[PDB]
Amino acid sequence: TNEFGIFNSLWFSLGAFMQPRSLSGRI
Amino acid sequence: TNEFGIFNSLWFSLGAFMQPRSLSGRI
Repeated sequence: TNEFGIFNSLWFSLGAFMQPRSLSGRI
Repeated sequence: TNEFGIFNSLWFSLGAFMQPRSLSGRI
C-alpha cells in the first residue's frame, strides 16, 4: 500500500510535469 | 534487432517532432 502511493505520486508528478471525467480532479 | 532500433528511432523522432508513467523518460 505504501509503494502504491509512490507509483501514484510519481504519476501525479508526471501529470504535474506539464502538457476520465472525474469532475473532482477534472476542474 | 537493428531494424527494431530504426523503427524506435523514428518513433522517438516523432516524439521529438513536437506536440505510460515511465518516470525516467517522463521527466
